[PDB]
Amino acid sequence: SPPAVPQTFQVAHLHAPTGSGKSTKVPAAYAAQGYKVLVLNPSVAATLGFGAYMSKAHGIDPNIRTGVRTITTGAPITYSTYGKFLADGGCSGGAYDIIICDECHSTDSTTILGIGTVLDQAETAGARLVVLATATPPGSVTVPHPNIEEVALSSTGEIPFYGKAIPIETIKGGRHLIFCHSKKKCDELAAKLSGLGLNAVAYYRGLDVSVIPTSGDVIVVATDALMTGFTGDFDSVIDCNTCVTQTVDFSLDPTFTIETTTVPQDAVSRSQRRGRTGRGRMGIYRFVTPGERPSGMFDSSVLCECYDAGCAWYELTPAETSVRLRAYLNTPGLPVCQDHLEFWESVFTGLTHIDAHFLSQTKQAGDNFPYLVAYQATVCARAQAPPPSWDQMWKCLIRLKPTLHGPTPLLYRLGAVQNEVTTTHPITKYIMACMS
DNA sequence: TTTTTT
Repeated sequence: SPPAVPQTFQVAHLHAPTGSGKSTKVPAAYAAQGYKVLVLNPSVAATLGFGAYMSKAHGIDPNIRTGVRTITTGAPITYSTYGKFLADGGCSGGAYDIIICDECHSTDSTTILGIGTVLDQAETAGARLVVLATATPPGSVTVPHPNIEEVALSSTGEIPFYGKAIPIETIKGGRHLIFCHSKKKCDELAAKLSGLGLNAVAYYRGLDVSVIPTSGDVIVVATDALMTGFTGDFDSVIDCNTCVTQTVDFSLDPTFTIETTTVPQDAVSRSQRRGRTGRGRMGIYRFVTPGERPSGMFDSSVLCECYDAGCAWYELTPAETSVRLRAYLNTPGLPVCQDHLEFWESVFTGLTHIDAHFLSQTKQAGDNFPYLVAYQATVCARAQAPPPSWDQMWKCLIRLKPTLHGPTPLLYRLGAVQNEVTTTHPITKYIMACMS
C-alpha cells in the first residue's frame, strides 16, 4: 500500500485523509521489510506521541529525537521534529533508506527549512526514497464532515462578534469552543460571557491546559494554541475565520517592512478549527465567513525567517540556506511562494559581526526574527543611537538607554517606529541597494 | 494583534 522503494533515489508524494496512519502505519510497513526510516514531524507533542503509540501498536520502541528529550533505542524507525533534525546537522551519511516528511503542507519556517534540507541531502546521505506526506495537498479546500453541521451567523444575537452576533442560547449549555484572532479579545469576550452567567474561560499559549474543566458546561475562548494533553470534542465550534500572521512589504522606507496582521483563514486553518468538534458524535460549526483561501501559499516573510533561523539557530550561512530553500522551491507538489531567495540571501549576507550577547537575548526571548532584531540592536548600540522604540522587542538595549541619543539608524521596519529615523548608515544603504 | 520549532 505504501509507495514502493525504488532502486535509485526518488521523491514521492503521499496524499491521504485523516492524517494519522501515514506517520504510524506507513513507517511500520517499510520497517517490516528491513528498511531504516526517519519520520519528521513539526510538532514536538506529536513526535513524542508516536513514539509511545508505536510501542504498544507494533511492539517496537522507536527512536525519539526532539529538542527537549532524546531517546535512542537502535530501532529501524526514528521519529523526530524538523527543528531537532536541523539542529543535528540534517541528513547523516548512511542512516536512513526512507525519509518521511509528515505534515509537509506546513508553511512554517522550521518545516520548510527542514523539508528543503532533506530534498538536498537525502540522496547524498544514502536514502533511496523521500515521502512528502500530507492530508491537505496544495490547493485544498474545506470539505463537509459527517459528524459536523456548519451554520453561519446572522445579525441576530446578544453577543457581538466579528461583524455578527452569537445567540446566548446557542452556547447557553454544554461545552463550546470559541476561536479569536488575538489573545486580548479572548479575555474581552470571556468577560462579556463570564460576567453574564456563562462559565467561560480563555486559553492561549502561556496558560496551563488544566485551566479548562474536564467536564461540565463551559465556553472556552482560545487562540489556535494547541491544548496539548487535552481531548477536544466540543458540542459546537464558533470560528472568527481569521488568522494573525506576518507579511513582508517592500515599502522602500527606507527598505522593507515586516508587519504582523490578520487575514482570512485558509483551508487548513478552517479545517483544523472546525475539526475540534464532531468526534464520535454530532457536532456544529458556526462561522463568520463562508469563503476560504486555498491552502498552499505562504508569504515571502517566511523565507526571511528561514535565513534568520539559519543564522541565529542552525549556523547556516545565507548561501547555505539558499541551497536548501532552493531545493524546496524546485520540488512540485509543495506550498508555493514568490522566489525571493536571491534578495533575502543578499540582505543577510550584509548583516555581519552581529553582537553575540544581543543575539543570545533575542533568541532567549523567543522573539520572531531574533537575528534581524539583534542586528538592528547591534547597529544602534554601535552608533550610541536609540532603537526604533522601547517596545518589548528591544529590551536587550534597556541597560544602554542612558548613553543612547539621536536618530535611529533604521535598517528595516519590524513593527512601529516611534523614534526619529536616519538613513545614512552604510548597512541601510547596502540593503537599499539590494532592493534593486 | 498567534503559535511553533530550533
